[PDB]
Parts: sequence; C-alpha cells; structure tokens
Amino acid sequence: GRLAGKRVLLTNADAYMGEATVQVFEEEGAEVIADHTDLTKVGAAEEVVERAGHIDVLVANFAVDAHFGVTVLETDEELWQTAYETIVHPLHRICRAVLPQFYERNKGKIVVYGSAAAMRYQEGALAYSTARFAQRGYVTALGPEAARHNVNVNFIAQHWTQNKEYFWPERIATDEFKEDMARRVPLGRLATAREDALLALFLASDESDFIVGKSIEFDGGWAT
Amino acid sequence: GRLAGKRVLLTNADAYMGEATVQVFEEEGAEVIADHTDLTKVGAAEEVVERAGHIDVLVANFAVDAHFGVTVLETDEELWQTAYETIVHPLHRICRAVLPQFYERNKGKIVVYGSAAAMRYQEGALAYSTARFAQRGYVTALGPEAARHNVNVNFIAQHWTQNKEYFWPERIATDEFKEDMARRVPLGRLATAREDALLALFLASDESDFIVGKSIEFDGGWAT
Amino acid sequence: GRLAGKRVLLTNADAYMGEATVQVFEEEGAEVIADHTDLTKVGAAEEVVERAGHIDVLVANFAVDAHFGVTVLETDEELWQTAYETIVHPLHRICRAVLPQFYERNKGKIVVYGSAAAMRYQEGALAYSTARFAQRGYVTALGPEAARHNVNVNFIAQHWTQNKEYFWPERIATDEFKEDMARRVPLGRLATAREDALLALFLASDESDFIVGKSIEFDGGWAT
Amino acid sequence: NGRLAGKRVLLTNADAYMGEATVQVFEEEGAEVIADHTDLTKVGAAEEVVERAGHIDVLVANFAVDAHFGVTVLETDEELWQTAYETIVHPLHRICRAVLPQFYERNKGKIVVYGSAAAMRYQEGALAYSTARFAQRGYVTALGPEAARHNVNVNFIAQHWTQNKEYFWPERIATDEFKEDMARRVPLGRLATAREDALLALFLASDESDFIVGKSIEFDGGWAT
Ligand SMILES: N#CCC(O)CC#N
Ligand SMILES: N#CCC(O)CC#N
Ligand SMILES: N#CCC(O)CC#N
Ligand SMILES: N#CCC(O)CC#N
Ligand SMILES: N#CCC(O)CC#N
Repeated sequence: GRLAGKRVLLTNADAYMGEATVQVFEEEGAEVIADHTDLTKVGAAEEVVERAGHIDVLVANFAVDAHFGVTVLETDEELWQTAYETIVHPLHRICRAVLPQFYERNKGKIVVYGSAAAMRYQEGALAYSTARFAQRGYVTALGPEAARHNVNVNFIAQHWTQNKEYFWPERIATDEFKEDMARRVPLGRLATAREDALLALFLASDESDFIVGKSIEFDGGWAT
Repeated sequence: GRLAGKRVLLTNADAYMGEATVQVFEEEGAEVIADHTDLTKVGAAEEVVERAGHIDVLVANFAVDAHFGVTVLETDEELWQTAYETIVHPLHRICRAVLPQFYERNKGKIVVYGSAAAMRYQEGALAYSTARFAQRGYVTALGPEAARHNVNVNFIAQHWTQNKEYFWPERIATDEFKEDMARRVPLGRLATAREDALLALFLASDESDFIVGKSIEFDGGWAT
Repeated sequence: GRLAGKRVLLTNADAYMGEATVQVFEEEGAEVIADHTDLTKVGAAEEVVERAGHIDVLVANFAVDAHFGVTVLETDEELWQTAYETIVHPLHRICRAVLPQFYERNKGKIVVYGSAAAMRYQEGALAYSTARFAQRGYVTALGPEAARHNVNVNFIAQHWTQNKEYFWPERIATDEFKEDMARRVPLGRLATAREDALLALFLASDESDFIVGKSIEFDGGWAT
Repeated sequence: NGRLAGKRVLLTNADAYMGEATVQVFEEEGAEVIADHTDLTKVGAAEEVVERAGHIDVLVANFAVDAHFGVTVLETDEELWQTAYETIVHPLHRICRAVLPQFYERNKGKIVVYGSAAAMRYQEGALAYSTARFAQRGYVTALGPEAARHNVNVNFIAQHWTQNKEYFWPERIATDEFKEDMARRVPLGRLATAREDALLALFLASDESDFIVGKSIEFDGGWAT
C-alpha cells in the first residue's frame, strides 16, 4: 500500500472531493479520519486535531458555491464574505493545528484541493476565484516555510472534475455545457473524482517529498 | 500631459504609495482626489465615489503590516483576519463602486498597488502574502470581465520599493539588510516611490488600453 | 521627449513592429537606426553595432511565419529549423554585440518584441511557439545577469496585434476572424501597432529601470 | 501488480541524465523499457529508433547538455549556443514527431520530458542552456493541448537540485560555496535522489495521470516557489 501505516485527516469528508479520497486512500492502506466538523467556527480545528491524535497527512478539502454567472456588481457583502469564511480562513486554522506534530517529527504532508480558477481567469466566478487564489497563496507562502521541517504542502488546481458543487449531473448534461467543455478542455472530457484523488495520493505519499509549495493544474489542459 | 483632463481617485492617499502617485499624476495633468476614508467600513466606498463625482481612474492603494518574521504557528486569528479586512475586502468594495460609471461610458482604468509576494514566496510574511494573492486573483478575475466594457484592471506586483510599511528608513539602513537585498535583487537597489508611480502612470494612461488583468512584477528582478 | 537624446537600434525595421516603433520613438525624441541587415549570418550583428556607434536602446524585432494550422506531424525539419534560425539565434547575436558598450557605461535597454504564444498554448503554431519560448527564456536568463550592470532586458508577449506576419488586413477583415477574436480576446478588438510601440516606449525609457527580465502580456486579456 | 504492467517504454539516451533511475523505477513497476542509446542529433535517426522499437506506449524524452555553469553572455559563442539547441531541442521534436503517429492511431499515448526548472525561473550562469530548456518547455506547452485531442499526455518535469552527473557531479557539490547556495535557495535543504525524480515520471507515464495535459511540474525542493 502506497499509504501503508499512514493516518490521514480529511476535512469536510462528505463534500467536494472527500468521497474519492477515502476510497483511494484506504485502498492504498491509509487510515482515513473522515471529519465532518464545520471549520468556520473558531477553535474547531484545534479540537478536531486534538481528537484525531497522530496525523501523517492532512487533506484540506474545502468548497463553496462559485455563484456561476453572478457579476462583479451583483457580488454583495454577504456573498463575498462567505467565500472567504468557507474556504480561506478555515484552511489556515486547520493547517496551523496539524503543523506542531508535523514539526515535532520533522515530517508531514498537506494536500489542498483547490481550483484552476486560482491559476487563470474563470468567467462568472469572481468572489470564488479570489478565494481560491488566496488558498493558492497559502500553499505558495507556507510550502517553502514548512519544507524546512520536511513538511510538503501542495495545491491541486483542479477544474472540469466530477463533484456536486461545480459539475453536478444537471449542469453537465446540457448541450451548452458540452459545447463549452469541448471548446475549452483539450482532453475533451471531465476528470473522474478518482483521477483527482490519484494525484492527491501521489502528493500525499512519500513518492513526492521533493514537491514543495506547488500548484499542479488538474484541468485537462484548460489553463495550458 | 499624459493624464490631461483626467480625474483620479486615490485610496489611502497618505499610506503606502499614495504620495508618489499624487506627485507624478499631478505633474502629468490630472486632478487627483486624494482620499483618506477608511474603506474597511461597509458603505464608505459607495459614498467616496458619489462625492468624488466623475472618475476616469481608480488607483487602489492599500497596505497592511506584513509582520515580517512571524511564522505560521504565530499567525493568530486576529493577525490573519486583519490582513484580509485591511487590503482584500475593501478592494472589491471600491472597485464595485466605480465600475457603474465606467460601464456607462465604456471606459475605465483601475490600477492596484500590489506585491511580488503575490507572485512568489516571500519569507516570513504568511498572512500578508495570502492577502496579496487575493488581490492578484481579484485583478485576474475582474480584469477580463471589465475589459468587455473597455475597462482596464491591472496589478502592480511590487517589491524592494521605498515606502513606510515595508521598507522604512530604519529597516533599510542596516549593513546586513543591504547584503541581503544584494543577493536577492539582481538590479541591486531599491526602487524609488516615484519609479513605481511611473508604472502606475503608464497603466492609468490611455497608452495601455490593451493591458487586461495582468500582474506586472515591479521588483528589480527578484521574482524573475 | 521621453527618449530625448537617445539613439535606438531597431532590427528588421521594415518588418513586424518596426514601422510603428520608428514613428512612436521618433515622436519622443529618439534617433532610430532602422537596420535591415540579415542577422541570420554570423558576423553581421557585430558589424551593425560597430556602424551604429553609441546605442542607448536595442529593440530586438524579429518575426517568422507561424504556419498557422500546420500540425506536429507536418512540422518538418526545414520548417522547424527556419523558426529558430529566424528569431532565436539572431536574438543572442545582436544582444551579445550590444552589451559590451552597455557594460562600459553601466546602462542599457533591450526590448524584445515577442509573443503571447511564449506564455500560453496557441493553437496550430508549434515550431513558432517553441521559438518564442526560447526568446522568452533568453530574456528571463539574460535579464538578471544584465541587471547587475544596470541594463534592462524585457519581453513583450504580444498577440492580436496588427502586423503583416500574423494579423494582415485580409485575414482580419473576414467575419469568421472577428467572431473567433471576440470569443478569445476579452477586450474584443485587435491592438494597433502604435499601442504596441507605446509599451516598448515605456520599456525603452528611463521610467522603467526597475523592470528586469519580465514578460509583459500584450494580448487584450487573451492569456489572462 | 505493477503500475506500468504491460507497457513498453522508449527511453532516449538511456545512459545519460535521468536514464538509469528511469530504467530501475519503471522496471520495478512492470514496464519493458527499450533503453535507446542512439544519437538523435542526426536527422532521420529518431524515425529509425521508433521503427526498430515496435510497439511503444510511453516515450521518456531524456536529453541533457553541458550547462556551462559560469559562462557569461559575452562568452556564449556561436558553437556553444548552437550546441545547446542541437543537443536537447531539435531532437525532442524529432523523437516526439516520430512516435505520435502510432499514439494517434490508438488514441492513446504518454510522453514525459525530463526538463529543468531553469525553464521556469532564472538560474544563474547558464544562459544558452536555460533558453534551450525554455524551448523544451514551450514544446510541451504547445504540443500538450494538441496531442490531448488524441488522448495523448505530454508533460514536462522542471527539475532542479536533483542527482545527476551533468549538473550535480561530485566536484561541483562538494564545495562550501555550493552547500551555502543550496541551503539559501532550496527550501527543502537537500538534493533529490534520482529515484524520486523517476517516481514523478512514473506517475506522469502511468494511466493515473490521464488528466495532466501539457503541464510543467516543478521538481526542485521549492527553489522556484
Ligand atoms: N472542479 C473544480 C474546481 C472548480 O473551481 C472548477 C471551476 N470553476
Ligand atoms: N514594496 C512592497 C510591497 C511588499 O509586499 C514587498 C514585500 N515583502
Ligand atoms: N501579433 C503577434 C505575435 C504572434 O505570435 C501572435 C500569435 N499567434
Ligand atoms: N555535461 C556535463 C557536465 C560537465 O560538462 C561538467 C562536469 N563534470
Ligand atoms: N541548473 C540546473 C539543473 C537543471 O537544469 C536540470 C537538473 N537537475
């Protein structure tokens, strides 16, 4: 097993990419703590880790409505703030909580399921895009700092990937979605959740200790 | 006069890069509304703009203490939130407020004084770096949306530039800061505030209409 | 004049972006040496610079047929070699020929007219794309080495800009071209040659001394 | 069983650069590796390597040339400049162009290029070399999305600070000067072993990476971050 003997902490395990992570990571021998705690609440992250015990890998799995099609002028205070409360501030909270034990053992792995909208313009997703950009920046600024304690932190800039929040069955069925994907995605298809978790498995494994603070675009060529 | 006839709204005119902006923009024939409002408060942004009246150019000039040297574990909730409350959330409030008149005229200019820390890793500046990454994301996401209305939105990714909040006289006088800069900046010197303002000037002028949602690194070669 | 008292060497001055560089640069006070030498020949570049005498600015102006639509399998040896012989190998020859006198004075400016196909995937332009990437790497690698001597080397990553080689009047006059351009270019128009030269002007001027080895995307937001 | 079970891999210049770790890692994982030693700077050579090789599922484009560390722009003469391109740029297209027809026939293929982080960010004192690596990166960026329409993956490993004889031979890395540069410039604070580089290439060559198209993955301990 490529994660044999590892204990993995997965945030919001029922949302976004959690289901495929559990399935892939367990079949590679990991013990996956599938947490369901709302990490927008101050203090919650410190407790999840406390109750978790020994963590080898943190899979920071956060998602929020992109509000596709909402314009800049329609991006009101609540919508803007909710993007940050939901995927930005919790990211630092939960990473801060795991790092002490990582630093104790001079070893650790963090994988962030982010978005290729943090790499390049995605139309109609303003507040959301800026929040993923901030996630991306967290990995860019933390990666090399944590690398000094032999901790890897990396960012999956995913897009066109099966999940409820962004590519739900109703959306991907329309003629309009299929024409737009064909124009914009060179590979011409969506990724499966499993393919996403296979990249994360690499980034969570000890096969990837030399990858630090990087954004790997998981997008079928979209941002190329 | 390269800004002849233009009116310019400058945020936090006394902080960060405001002084050099007034100097250079006024020399090129612009009226500069030098604002000192605390755009942290909901509603302030809209009222600066109503009072300002006609605006051809918004210079979004925001700054927060980088808290140099503060590590990830020492980056507490207050410090983290302050970075976003000070330079991220207000940026969208003020850009949302001027865009309506830009869209009526099908013309507009937005210049964001940002950070090269939004482009690449800057040691000991975690919270701040993620916040600058949010600003960069805002320019990347908004730029192409606004450009359909002939509105230019761009990002100056500056570093190693004279200002009080990051390169104040006491910090840059040490013999050993000079050695560090000399290793990290290929040009081997700090930029003057004025040089930064001459880049903002180009981006604010109608000489730069084809520049859309870009991050121009203004850093002596640091991130190259 | 913003180039008052400057002498500018412009390669292939009757091709690509030369005409507009002469007009804009002469308007700003510069003497423009409009060279037509075939710099694909060894020894030519050194002779040109010897004839030119005192140079403050080099505008590396090279272009080659992109063979739009030719695929990887039909990109034969001769087509591949020609792209490098035309725009890659000559670039090093003329910059190497100019740098000695810049190093004596510890001052110089090099502006490269490049392509946004050096930044992002451009359909059906394989050999040409890789040659522009090479140009971009030359700016990226030389930039910081030349900046030690207070010399600026920068790259204009242009696209959707009027010129005979890539956007000649016939090609851009059809309704099909305009509809594709409207989809791919957020600003929704081509740039004028003059607008391109106004960015070169900024990068050739002493207002841009802090810009080192950078690629500035001049593409209506295409690559954003 | 193996992550490349049943796959036939064509590896160029198998004794140079990252070739040896590639053989070892890929074969541990069930691959049959065709370890080519042909000089692909000769026109027509790439086509013959592919024909003589039979069925190919993965091409590992493994090319290196002397970086000429420390050689200045003014010292970069015609022959040095030309040699960097003749050695790692021109053959890259020759060998990919030669293998793609059978990939396109089967609507399936993998290409992994061992490149350089010098193709991503400024690396001191390696001018001609850096621009040749930049051209490799551009090849992947431009070919990547084109080949992806035929279900072929082309990706670029932008490696630095990684075991090899061309760029980290023993005399170079023994000096105090080099050890202090690395500690300052490499967040992880060490060099990679060739095995670790090959494990990334393993991922990119496997069918676990079908969704990675024309990308540059930085394998540099954080140097370019
Ligand atoms: N899948 C996924 C991430 C989402 O950001 C894509 C978009 N827009
Ligand atoms: N000058 C300036 C902006 C600051 O972000 C640089 C740093 N660190
Ligand atoms: N104009 C121009 C540069 C050209 O390379 C754009 C394309 N394709
Ligand atoms: N190729 C290569 C590297 C070599 O030229 C330097 C040594 N030892
Ligand atoms: N500079 C440098 C090293 C890189 O070019 C390849 C490796 N390893």
